[PDB]
Amino acid sequence: QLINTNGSWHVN
Amino acid sequence: NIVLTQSPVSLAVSLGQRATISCRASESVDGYGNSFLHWFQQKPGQPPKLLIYLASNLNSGVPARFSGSGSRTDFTLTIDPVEADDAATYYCQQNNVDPWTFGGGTKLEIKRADAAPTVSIFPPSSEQLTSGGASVVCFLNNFYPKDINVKWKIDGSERQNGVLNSWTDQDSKDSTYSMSSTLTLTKDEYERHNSYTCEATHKTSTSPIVKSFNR
Amino acid sequence: EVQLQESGPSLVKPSQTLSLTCSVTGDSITSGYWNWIRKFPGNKLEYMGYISYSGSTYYNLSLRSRISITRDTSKNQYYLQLNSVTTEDTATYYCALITTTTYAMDYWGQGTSVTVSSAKTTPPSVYPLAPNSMVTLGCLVKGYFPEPVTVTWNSGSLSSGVHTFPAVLQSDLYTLSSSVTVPSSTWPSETVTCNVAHPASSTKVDKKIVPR
Repeated sequence: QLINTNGSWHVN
Repeated sequence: NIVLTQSPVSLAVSLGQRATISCRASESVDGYGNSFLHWFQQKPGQPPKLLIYLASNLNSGVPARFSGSGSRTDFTLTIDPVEADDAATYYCQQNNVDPWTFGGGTKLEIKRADAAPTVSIFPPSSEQLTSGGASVVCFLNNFYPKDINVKWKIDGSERQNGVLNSWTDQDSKDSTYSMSSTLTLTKDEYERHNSYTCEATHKTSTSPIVKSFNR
Repeated sequence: EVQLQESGPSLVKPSQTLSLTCSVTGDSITSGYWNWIRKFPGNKLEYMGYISYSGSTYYNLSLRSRISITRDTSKNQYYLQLNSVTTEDTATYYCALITTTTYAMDYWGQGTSVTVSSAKTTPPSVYPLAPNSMVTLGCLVKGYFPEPVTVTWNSGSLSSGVHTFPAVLQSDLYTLSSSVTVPSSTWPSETVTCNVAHPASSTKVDKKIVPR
């Protein structure tokens, strides 16, 4: 699944 | 900062009819081909309940009377046919752009047939009088439409000071509203007068609806 | 099947730290994103932040300087601390989980009220309201602080026919009332009691409604 960092979702 | 704008601020819909609510984002909430825009229902005394996730997907346990659509910046939630349990405030929420936010809410009111209030009036308890205060209470229950005004009188003259009022939100089962009005006096003032009256104006009567008791 | 429940003080003094705990049952906090959200008296909802399954955090910039979200996976709990509070931090606080199934806040606690005020905790006075085939009775609950007070009738066995009205604040004291409507053939022949709880003052009061 996507991962969230600092409010935004990304693959890695 | 990103904002979500909901419109309209509120709306009143008859049972069986369609409600359409809009949420516009000031910039795209999409990423990875998803729109990170979700819709919640919230009623008083309860947490928000997730209805629609990623713009268009129904959450498990939500009926297909609910649907959402949109992408990027413009989104809609539709409830069709509306039911009495749908009286609530609806919010959009986005979780892909810092900072995460909610829209300002849209309150849905359900229309129904007019219903006159059941009015009941209550004198000060002996318990309260021992503390030197005196509250007279009127409940004005299960009425529709929501608009109601209460005036108090003491020995036939209006009394404005000392009145505290509270209103319920719309009932999820019968689509009515209720109201409590309390007139607080000192026990000394209370004992200077005889007759205490709550008078309600409501669309169901062209004359005041009156309850009284005599000290 | 996951369940979340918030707990902690209902009243915090201005300038001190607000702390709440979220206790999670039926799943483990080492998957998912574990959030705090709050709803202001005006009803606006504000996102506060998360701690993720890895221990990483995300905070709303409006709060980043004053907030910390931490966890204890041996208790399956996570925690909010909000420093230097003001009366502007009075709100209902909720914990909620986001799973990657929906990427949305998909399971929520019931929420807990926190008031920030220098006003003093004050227990309630509970006054009976007594006066056809239907009869309405009530309880008037006056003089207490902070919210919440809850009301039940006959310990929850009279449930339909009840209206409990939002509390109103005047001069740092709340008033709330609740009405219940029953057949006149049931009262006063059978007892009707309102059960008032004010957890902030560690108080429960039962008032039976006797005829005047």
